[PDB]
Amino acid sequence: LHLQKINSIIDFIKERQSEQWSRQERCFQFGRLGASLHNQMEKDEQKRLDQTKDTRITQLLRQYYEVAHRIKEKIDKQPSILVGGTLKEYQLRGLEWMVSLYNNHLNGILADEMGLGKTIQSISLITYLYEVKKDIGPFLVIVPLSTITNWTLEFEKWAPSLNTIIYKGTP
Amino acid sequence: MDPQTLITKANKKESWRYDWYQPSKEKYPFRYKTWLRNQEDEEDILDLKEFDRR
Amino acid sequence: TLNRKCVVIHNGSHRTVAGFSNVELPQCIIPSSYIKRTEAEFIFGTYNMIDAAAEKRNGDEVYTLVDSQGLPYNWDALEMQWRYLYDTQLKVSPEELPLVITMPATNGKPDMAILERYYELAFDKLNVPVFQIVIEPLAIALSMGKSSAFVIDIGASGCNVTPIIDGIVVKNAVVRSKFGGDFLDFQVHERLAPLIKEEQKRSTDVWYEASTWIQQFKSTMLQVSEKDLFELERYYKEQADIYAKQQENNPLVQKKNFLFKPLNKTLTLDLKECYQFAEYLFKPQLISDKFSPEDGLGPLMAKSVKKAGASISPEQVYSLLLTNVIITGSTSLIEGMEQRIIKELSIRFPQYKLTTFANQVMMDRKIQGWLGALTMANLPSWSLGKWYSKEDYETLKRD
Amino acid sequence: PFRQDSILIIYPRSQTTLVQFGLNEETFTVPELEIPTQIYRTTRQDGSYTYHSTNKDNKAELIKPIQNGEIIDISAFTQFLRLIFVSILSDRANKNQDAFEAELSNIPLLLITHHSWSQSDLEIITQYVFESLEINNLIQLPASLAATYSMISLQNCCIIDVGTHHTDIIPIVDYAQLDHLVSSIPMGGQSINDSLKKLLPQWDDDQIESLKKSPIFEVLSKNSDLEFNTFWDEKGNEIKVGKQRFQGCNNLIKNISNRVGLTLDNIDDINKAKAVWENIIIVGGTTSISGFKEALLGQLLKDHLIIEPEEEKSKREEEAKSFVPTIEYVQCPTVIKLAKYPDYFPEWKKSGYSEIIFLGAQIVSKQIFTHPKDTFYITREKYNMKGPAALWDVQF
Repeated sequence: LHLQKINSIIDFIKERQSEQWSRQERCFQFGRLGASLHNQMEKDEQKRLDQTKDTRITQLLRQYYEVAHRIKEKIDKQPSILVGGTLKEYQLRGLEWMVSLYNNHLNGILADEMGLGKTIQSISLITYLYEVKKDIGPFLVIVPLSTITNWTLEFEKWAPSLNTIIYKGTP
Repeated sequence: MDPQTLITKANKKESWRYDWYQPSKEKYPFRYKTWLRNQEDEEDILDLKEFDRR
Repeated sequence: TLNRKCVVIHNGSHRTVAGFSNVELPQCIIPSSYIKRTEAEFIFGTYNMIDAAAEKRNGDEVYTLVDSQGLPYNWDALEMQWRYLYDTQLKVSPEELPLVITMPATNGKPDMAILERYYELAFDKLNVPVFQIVIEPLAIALSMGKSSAFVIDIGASGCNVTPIIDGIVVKNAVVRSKFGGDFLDFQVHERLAPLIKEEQKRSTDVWYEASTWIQQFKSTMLQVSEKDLFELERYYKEQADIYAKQQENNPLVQKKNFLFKPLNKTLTLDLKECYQFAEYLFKPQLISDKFSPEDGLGPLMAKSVKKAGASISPEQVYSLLLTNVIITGSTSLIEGMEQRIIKELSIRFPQYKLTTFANQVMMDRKIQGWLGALTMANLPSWSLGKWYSKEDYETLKRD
Repeated sequence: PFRQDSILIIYPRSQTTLVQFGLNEETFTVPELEIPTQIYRTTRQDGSYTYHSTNKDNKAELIKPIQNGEIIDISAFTQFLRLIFVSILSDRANKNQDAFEAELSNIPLLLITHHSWSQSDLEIITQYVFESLEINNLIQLPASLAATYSMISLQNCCIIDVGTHHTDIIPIVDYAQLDHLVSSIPMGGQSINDSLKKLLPQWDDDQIESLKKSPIFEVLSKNSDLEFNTFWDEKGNEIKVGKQRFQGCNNLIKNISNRVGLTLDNIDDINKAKAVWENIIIVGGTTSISGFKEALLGQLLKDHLIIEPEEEKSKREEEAKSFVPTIEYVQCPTVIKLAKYPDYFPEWKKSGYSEIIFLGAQIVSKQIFTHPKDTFYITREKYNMKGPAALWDVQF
């Protein structure tokens, strides 16, 4: 009688413990599946000259000068992060245009002739945006070889407040 | 139609009560409430659209 | 299984745990104390009290329900607490469902008087249909698949050491240390006092502080050193000298930082000072000259096993107990604790191999007592526990 | 099993009850049915009760079954469910007439529950759904979990559900609601109303309520630029107002924050705790007040963030004038964040997420009811065996 009381209590205790673990697992498993369901719901959602003249304005609103550059700004002062030099009117106009495009969620391509300070323009735009928004990054820059060290020196000189990670050398 | 009959025609069988029960080993001296199964022998409508948002 | 649902209540000396037998966690964990605010009036519950405590109102005073024996000592208040539990937490008439509650292991004496006060509370006052009383160390051990075990419970009141052999509790070998969680609260406070400015009737602030920053400090700063700390120090020093001398890092110099909120102020302890607090549980002779090393947890465990070997071979009981060591209790969760309890046991019993068991899940040991009672309540047969009915009471009432 | 046309979700709350019958399949739509949570109770000489949708010949009394989220009258509450359920049947049975063989043939029910409901209440409701409404499949989904499942399924998080007269605080660890940590404070949206009455004595209730619901009421932490601004009465009357439109939310925000702090501080596994603090979820009508959530976050940060005290840090920086390493603390939280909303439910984005708990239920119900496994709801099979107690074998 006594031996069986103990034997049967031990049995119930072990069964109860395994039931806990089961419930805990089926729970965690249901949760972890809904994450996947969410991911699929998200993927599914994501999947879901005069005509050009009007389509340009319509697509710009969805994304001529007053429309593409609805948000306007004028910056005649160099960002407080840039030191060791001065700015030019051309660089100021380029930076203002790029800032207006960024405020309008628009991209663009620069076609400067030569030696117009493209690295300085990029540094000024990045430093201004980061000082205004307090959003120092993450930011990605693509620099072709034989120019990595020049960009490194320019970043060290003009903008010590912005650090950079550069991959080079042995694997 | 009669609400009760609407309930009856949709979705197509025991019943439980919450009552005193006295376990046995014959019978233990105590009672306690539980959900017991029963033996063999044991209004209006609102209009949605008012409540639809618009 | 059985067609029933029980109310499971555990009144620890510090926390009270309550819930139904049909779910894996308790509905509530509330303090085993209350504020009496003054026309009198009684506040129960963790947030209700912490709110009222922060109000810092005169006449408000915290009183306790459970003495250091782990036994209720204020039965008028206990009823109010039970009422509170049934009314606001489980939300069910106490008259409907079977009740399962806990008692601590005893030597046997206070048992009958307690059982009577429970009859009066369960029957005369609440009208409970029927109740079981499980013995905490026993239930915890059973809930763990063990019929025989050396159960080492480190709670707020102190350490409770209970050998249990083949489902039976060895009462004369039952041992209750006086130093545990609450003791640690006192020491954390006394020691940190000068950095936080601070250096019954003032129960309210003592309590509120114990329940707020002091609780966090314990959970994040204290550690138990694996080996006698005085020895660890001499060693680390002796080693440190050699690294130094050799050329021309002592681990105890690591610093730990605690943000003390009430003054927005950082408190930094070195690792030694962090180890120091729990050392007192093991070598309480280090606070007063009035405590013998034998009041310490290590000697105590040993004492209790040896008193188990006196039944009613010894080097058999010793072997049984030591292969089924259960470490449990809120305070047993302090980092390093299991290992020191083990080192402390292993050296008093070198001939034997120790195997210890412990719930590794943080929550589950804090409420392992309640978890134990729960697994009793889910036992498949009514014959597995003594169930007191209104009858039993009637018959005791006769002469 | 099962038709998506057939899934029925009910979300009853103190003032109203959101209802939906059928899931859209393309994307989830915000519930369109909103029925006031009340029923009329006529008393028929001989004792018994009868329940109607209208005050019948002014003979019935008005029962409001759910108050402060709690069920205060379980019989009127079940009568209210039947009233909803029947109405849906009638509506569909007219429109289509073959309905009892199609859309109405197997109706699974998902009922969103509130933390405060008794086990006794939950069993009685289960009995009612199987016996009186003769429904065959039932999930009782806690509101908190609906929340976390809508929020891209978070294993650890805290739900702050701001009602009208009370706010619930509900921690979730490992997809489980931590009952012993759960609580509500007797404080909610009306608090804002009350704060405002003190600040604008010469206004009345409808004027104050109108400001709260207006485009120019926000919690600060361009409108903010103007000393005064304007808004329009419920009755079209133009009202001007000064700095008061940036007030009234503070006392509530502080109260919630103090509670959140005591709660999360009693999570025993610090590794869980860190996760919860990084997934704070705020829901409820009040929360749609511009600035509110961010203001609440701001306060939790101000009160609870573990970080070096500024004076201490300022000394250390002077000292180093003669780089400063970060002081590491042993406590959490060192990071506090609101959980990230899913941006891919277009209809929901459009209408805001104050009621996102319901999206939780749309997701769960589709998952559960369009897959074979019957692990998370009560079936007739199960009901026949254990009765209402069947409920506890499918808890999450």
